[PDB]
Amino acid sequence: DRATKLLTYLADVTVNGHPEAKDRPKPLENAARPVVPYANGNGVKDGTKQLLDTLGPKKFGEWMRNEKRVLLTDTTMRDGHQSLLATRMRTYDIARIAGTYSHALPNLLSLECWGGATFDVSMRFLTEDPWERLALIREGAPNLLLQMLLRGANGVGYTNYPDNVVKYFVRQAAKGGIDLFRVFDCLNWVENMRVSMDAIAEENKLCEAAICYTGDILNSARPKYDLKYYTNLAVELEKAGAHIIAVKDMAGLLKPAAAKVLFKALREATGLPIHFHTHDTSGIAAATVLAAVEAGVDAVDAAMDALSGNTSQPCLGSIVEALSGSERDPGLDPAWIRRISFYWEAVRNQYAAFESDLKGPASEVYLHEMPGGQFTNLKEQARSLGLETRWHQVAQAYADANQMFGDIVKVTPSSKVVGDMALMMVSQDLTVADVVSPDREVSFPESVVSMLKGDLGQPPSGWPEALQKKALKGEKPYTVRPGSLLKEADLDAERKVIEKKLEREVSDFEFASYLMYPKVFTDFALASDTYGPVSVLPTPAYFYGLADGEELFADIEKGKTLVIVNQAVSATDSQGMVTVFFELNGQPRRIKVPDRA
Amino acid sequence: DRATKLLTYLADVTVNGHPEAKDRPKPLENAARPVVPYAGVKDGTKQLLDTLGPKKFGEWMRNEKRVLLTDTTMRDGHQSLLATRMRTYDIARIAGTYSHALPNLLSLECWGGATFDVSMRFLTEDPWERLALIREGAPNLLLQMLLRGANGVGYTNYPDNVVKYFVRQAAKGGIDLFRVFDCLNWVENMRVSMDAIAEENKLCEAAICYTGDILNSARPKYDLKYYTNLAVELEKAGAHIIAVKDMAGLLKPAAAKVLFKALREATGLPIHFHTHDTSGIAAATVLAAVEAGVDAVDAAMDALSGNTSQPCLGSIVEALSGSERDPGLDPAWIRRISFYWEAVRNQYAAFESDLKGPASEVYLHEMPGGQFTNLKEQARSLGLETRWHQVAQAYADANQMFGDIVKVTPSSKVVGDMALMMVSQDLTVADVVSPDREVSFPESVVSMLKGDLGQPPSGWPEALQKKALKGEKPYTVRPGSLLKEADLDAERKVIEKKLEREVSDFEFASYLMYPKVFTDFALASDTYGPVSVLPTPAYFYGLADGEELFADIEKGKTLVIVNQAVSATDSQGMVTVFFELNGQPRRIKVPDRA
Amino acid sequence: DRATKLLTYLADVTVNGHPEAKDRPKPLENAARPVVPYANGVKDGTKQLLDTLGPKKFGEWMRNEKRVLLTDTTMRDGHQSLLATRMRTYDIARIAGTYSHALPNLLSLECWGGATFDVSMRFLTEDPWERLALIREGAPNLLLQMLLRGANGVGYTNYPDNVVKYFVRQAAKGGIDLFRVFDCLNWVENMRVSMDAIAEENKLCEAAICYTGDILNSARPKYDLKYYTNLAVELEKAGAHIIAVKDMAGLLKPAAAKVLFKALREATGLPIHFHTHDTSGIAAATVLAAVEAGVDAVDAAMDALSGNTSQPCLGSIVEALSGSERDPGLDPAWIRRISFYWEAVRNQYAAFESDLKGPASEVYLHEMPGGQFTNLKEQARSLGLETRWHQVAQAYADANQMFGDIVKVTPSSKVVGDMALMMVSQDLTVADVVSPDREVSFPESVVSMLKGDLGQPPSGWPEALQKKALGEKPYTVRPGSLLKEADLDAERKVIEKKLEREVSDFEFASYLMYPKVFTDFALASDTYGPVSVLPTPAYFYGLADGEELFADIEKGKTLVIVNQAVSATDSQGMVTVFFELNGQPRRIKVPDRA
Ligand SMILES: [Cl-]
Ligand SMILES: [Cl-]
Ligand SMILES: [Mg+2]
Ligand SMILES: [Mg+2]
Ligand SMILES: [Mg+2]
Ligand SMILES: [Zn+2]
Ligand SMILES: [Zn+2]
Ligand SMILES: [Zn+2]
Repeated sequence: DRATKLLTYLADVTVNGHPEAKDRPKPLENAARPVVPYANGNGVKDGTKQLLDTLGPKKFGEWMRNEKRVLLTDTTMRDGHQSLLATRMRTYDIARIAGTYSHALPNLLSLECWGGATFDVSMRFLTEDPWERLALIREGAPNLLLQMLLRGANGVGYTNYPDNVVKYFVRQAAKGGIDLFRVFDCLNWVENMRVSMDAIAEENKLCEAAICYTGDILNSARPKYDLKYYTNLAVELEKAGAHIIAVKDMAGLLKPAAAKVLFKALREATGLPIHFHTHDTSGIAAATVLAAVEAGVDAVDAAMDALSGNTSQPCLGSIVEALSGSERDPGLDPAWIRRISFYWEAVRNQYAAFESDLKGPASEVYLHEMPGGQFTNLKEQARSLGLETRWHQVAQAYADANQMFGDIVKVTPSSKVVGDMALMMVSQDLTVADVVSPDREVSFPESVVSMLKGDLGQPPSGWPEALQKKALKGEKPYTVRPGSLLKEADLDAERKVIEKKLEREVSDFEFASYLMYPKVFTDFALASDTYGPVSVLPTPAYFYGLADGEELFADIEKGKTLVIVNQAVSATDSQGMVTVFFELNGQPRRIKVPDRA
Repeated sequence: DRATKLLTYLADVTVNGHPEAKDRPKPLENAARPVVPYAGVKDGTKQLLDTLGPKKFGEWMRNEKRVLLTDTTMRDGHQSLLATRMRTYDIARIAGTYSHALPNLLSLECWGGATFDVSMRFLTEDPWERLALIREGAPNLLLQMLLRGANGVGYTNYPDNVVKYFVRQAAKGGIDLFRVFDCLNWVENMRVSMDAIAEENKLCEAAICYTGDILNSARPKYDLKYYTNLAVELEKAGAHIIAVKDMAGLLKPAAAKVLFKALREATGLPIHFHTHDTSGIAAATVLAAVEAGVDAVDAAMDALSGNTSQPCLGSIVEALSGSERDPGLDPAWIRRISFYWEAVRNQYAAFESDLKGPASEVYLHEMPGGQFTNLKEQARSLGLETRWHQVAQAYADANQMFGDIVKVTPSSKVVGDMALMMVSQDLTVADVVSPDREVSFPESVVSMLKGDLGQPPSGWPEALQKKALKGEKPYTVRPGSLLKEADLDAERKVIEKKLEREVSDFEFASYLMYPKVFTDFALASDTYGPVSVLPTPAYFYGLADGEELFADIEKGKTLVIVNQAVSATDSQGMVTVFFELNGQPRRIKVPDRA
Repeated sequence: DRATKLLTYLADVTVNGHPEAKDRPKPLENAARPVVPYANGVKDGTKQLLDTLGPKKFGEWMRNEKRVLLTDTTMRDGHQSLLATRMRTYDIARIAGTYSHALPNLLSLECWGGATFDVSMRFLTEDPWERLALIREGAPNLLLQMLLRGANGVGYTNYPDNVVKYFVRQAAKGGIDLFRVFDCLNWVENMRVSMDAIAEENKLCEAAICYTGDILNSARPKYDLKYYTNLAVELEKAGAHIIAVKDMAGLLKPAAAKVLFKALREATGLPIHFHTHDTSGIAAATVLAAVEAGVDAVDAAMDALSGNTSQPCLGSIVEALSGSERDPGLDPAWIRRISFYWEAVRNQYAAFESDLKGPASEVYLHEMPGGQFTNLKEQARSLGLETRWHQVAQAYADANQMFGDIVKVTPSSKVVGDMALMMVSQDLTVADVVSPDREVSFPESVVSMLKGDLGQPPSGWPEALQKKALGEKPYTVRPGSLLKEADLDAERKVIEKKLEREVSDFEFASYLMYPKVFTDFALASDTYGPVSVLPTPAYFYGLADGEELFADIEKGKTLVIVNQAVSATDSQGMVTVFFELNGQPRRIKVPDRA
């Protein structure tokens, strides 16, 4: 019966394709399966997880500060495929390598493996549960910290939520295995970060409060985001309970000369340790990372080679190689880094359907300031509206829209708003002058109206009045924390709603999912009752089913491995159904599914 | 009739396609054509060189505080990312834009390397015409080439007189700055080339090729002294500029700060840095080299940058913008030109590799940037795509077997040939050098160990040697000393009778270097004509039904050509294509080669 | 210019196929062009006798002639019955001259009238008069014979007297020598006019008696022997030169032939002429019984268009007679050569073949005319009925008795057809069609006949029927006496306006008969030219790529047309066809009708 459901999934995808893969490039036919590397046999060295359990978060930050070596965080399991493969990487490929990280790289600070877009995408597009994913990683890497990206008041969503929801979600994330919460607000508004940061601390976990980087601190024609802006924020966040401060350079804008100045000043403005995250869209972020290291930063993020570069993080193997033998040599075996990269390479070849057409570095990023994680999504959202051929007009409009909003931090979800505005400006051939024209009726996107009303918070100098008065068409804006206006979610009543929808009790984790993504979670749970635990399928089978005659090994459970053979597939019948003829462990099964064509 | 020959090309490729493109990826359909940006030109380095001469121009470079930039898009850039298939049409069309928009540039690397060969062999076009057109579009910038020293633009050592005659014509054809290197860094084998460039009163930039890791004490053959010594011996040889040629992108940042400081202390000549970005961090190295006072550096336009190419020009410039050493180049024009190169590049989709980004592995195999892609594909030909990571191990093993050597063109091609033989034939290094296993080497390897590409500082490993040349005596003198000085008077007669028409000195120089490729190119050019004036989508795929094509035969005549219809194949085997040339109809028969 | 119009047509059909052929079967790809037999080297014939003797005196000569006289129907009923009348002027006229030299003892060629008039214009884009003219030139020694539908002429409904008067007049100056005139219900008063118009044109009037039922069946006395001997008598006094028995459905059995023709000869002095169809598969017996009983003339089709719904086999009937007292004296080898020509001609018309396999005694149950049988089957395909065809044959017989047991022949047969088809489609019985409480909605064909428009049976239309089918009070008077005498100076103005031209009288006769069809035809002639001159493959499928074609625009002017290429469809929806016309290139545009 879990078998019957998996067979039903295999049949269906075998018969009808997968919607996400059906009209997109296919991997190569021969395709080496990814192979988990033989680990020698050495048992697992205590690492940062054991320390954190011993010291607690405050003393752990202090240990970070004091540590001479630079500490490394791998983003391959989260930001890496978010930025290069539309976040489509599956639990099957992610979980299987965790053990290897654990044995072979016991000195990593952490694995970035959760939050950001993975929460949503995992259910909506992958038909899998992000909590299963987290538990599997936890169990694979019990010596390393596991790290999520949490969007402050926007949780793992796109809009500000009631405080009690944000609090509950953080309670479940803790219980579920997150040790290190990198938490950020899209407008760098500390007031809108206080709820999350306190909730992370109440769970006695690491609150790594981020400052999003934008602009250029070494260009005095843009004083709004100068050195003081950043150092003052680090102080404000220390006062607010951070254990760690991050610099989240979401679009890869920090340049090397600026990192030398920025990190030296930061580490003079707070005693807290500093963690630097960047993207390699410019083709020079490895330089920026090395300068950060030379200037005393405590930790840096990087991605495995095979999922590094471009809009992803810069190359982990190559940064380690450059540091090797230096004073702050981080102590990681490069041969193992390259072996895990080789697994990642083979993994990634399976996701050909989700490759973008991005060819390499672009200094254009200094102009548009599109976060790495948005770049691709937005390019497609433009392809979508027939603007493929004017991508460079969209990047210019994005820069113009940014200035029109008064020069703001653009990261989820504020980047989406600037993205909508840019797309509209181009579709409709409107300049910013046109947009704010008294004489010119403009249908602003809902998200722009909503940002200008106050729903995403407050940029440090408020929203420009003229654009605002015109966007709002008379509705009054507000400048209070958006969560202070939201009715407190009635948790007991909400639980009952979804429990009736599903005719069963749900877990607290699942409720946290419902609270964040009610429709998406509902759809996923209903899909799960039909198809069973399809996350256990290897990736080609999940996206393409089984070829004629093909044999598949699946582990429904720890004992039980299902051997499944596709023996034949019928023509479509009068009732519009197709019958797939499987052998399950040498026994014949006929599974009927619809012809969805 | 210059038209008739062209139509014959457009009919032939329309019906049959182009062999280099028939079974590789097509571009998108709509395909934005590349647009030359809308714009007198400021004197730059060209005029300066003309004023000062090479020696004093090298000095002007040293004294110069700003870092000088060399753009490699027109040569290494597509060599490294597109098997060098970039066409004159797209290259010449942007030269003027460079000339007016980036007049501070030091130079354009736009010639030599694999372009001489590939231009004719795979693109049906004259590399000299390409040079002349670039000279005409960019009369204010230095044109730079890569010279393979005793190898010229080919894959083996030539007689001196053939080397001298070639350098004679390159300068006459418009080269100002010759980056010359020897593939095993043997100075005696450069002397001939560097003297010849001096004699034309052009800039000799003599390159020391980088390899290994100067900050790792367990590989000492390539220490710092080894670079500084070579610098000094090259100054003494009459260099105007010294280049560090990091052909595989091996120089790490910490290293660059030590190397460059020391080079500038060792010699007073300016220093020029070339590297590739296979590692993903070469921009860090380039910036460190600048902070250490390097006088000039190479980069490629964003759109043909990264991975096996040079690192990103726009971003490097941006990282420098406002600093003491700011190169003073307009980022908005950098971007405009990059957007052109991106549009251009989409037209070469057939030639992309499947390389997805940085690889720290380059520190293991030391494969040069502009080999990597090619050798990956030579392994898929020998059917070894499954075992690519074992090929790379062989290259590293082989390298060591050969005594640990500089792997650059053509020595790199030879470690390549040894590497792939060992994957296929399932062979170790201990089994490579073993007495009981008979093991036929590739010609290339036979050649190199007899001494045909010169001598590594140690000389070749004795046992590897006494097994490879099946008995024959190897030589340790300089290949050109033994090679007889070809009668240029005589070798000229043989090419002219083969063509039944007198050739130019430029053409003859293309004979000396590449007799059969040039010959094959020349007979193609009496059949098909000046194909190089055809836009690139037309060159590779012909004209679609209904389609309309503007072509400039000279600059005077513009031909307007419309493919109006195409018949089925007849009994005589021939297909007729119906054109409109400036409103008057034409029929062209072409064979069906299916 | 006429060349241009032809080019236009050839392009249009090459690009878009022909609506009559696109989704029907295609002849074999190799296809032997039909070949006109070379006649060894004209004896005057039956045409010269009629010019000499006059018609009354000519019927005498027929009568007294011992040998049986033969009429070949290959040109008319033959392809009307087997190929939906699609046979083209090009193929018909080409063989006339061969008949003329090879079979000079023939009585006549049935080559005009029937469905040819309609179909030549509507489906073949050609003039029936040009057709007649061409046959007249080719065979100035045989009588040309047409089928005239009395009051209906060449139409499907009764026309005004002066129109009929008119049409006959034109049909005579056009070359018809022998008119076989018949009324679809055998009503003589309604032949009156037609016959008085033929007589006044000093041509032959072969008044036809339609055969139905079975004279030797005591069970169905309505059509007994006196029914036919009295109709002869009456028709002689009406001025006939020849008495014809037209057995349109092939119902006359051989025993019935001995009796009918011995008796017909006793009743009138006029010579007799027998036409029958071979649906039963025994009609050749009926024709031979008829000969042995002294019938003066009989119809047969060339072997290759004989059998089934056509006439029986000319060659075999002649072979049957050869050497007997009534031997018709036709060379059998020439019959065969002409048949082989028609067999090649036939294969070009594959698209119009029925799937009729052969003999069917069912014809005695349903009495469908040879000519109808196939159309009515396609028509039952048209309405969804191939699965129940034998129920439709039962309906048709049942409807016949319902109308009171009548003569079924164009146009009365179309009427029974429509009725039968309805009766099935609605699962309606004879009882239900008739009963008081049952709202049947009758076809336009059914009301019109039972209102009087196609005339009167001997007994009248059944009372009950007419009352229900009608409200409109009926008419037992002769239709043409109620229809008004149309002013044909006025109507002539009408057509000459729409076509903005002086038309000839031939063409005016076509207008009067088929106003919309003639009009659509003339407009199309304007667009496309004399498409009738094209050979048949080309008319129906145009020209393959590279195919070379010869067409005789005038008689002294051959054109040479090559189709050399066909472009893809342009943004305007147009396709350009690239011709060579007499070595000079031509480009023709036509719509992509897809
Ligand atoms: Cl939702
Ligand atoms: Cl050659
Ligand atoms: Mg520290
Ligand atoms: Mg300098
Ligand atoms: Mg007689
Ligand atoms: Zn990120
Ligand atoms: Zn290079
Ligand atoms: Zn008939």
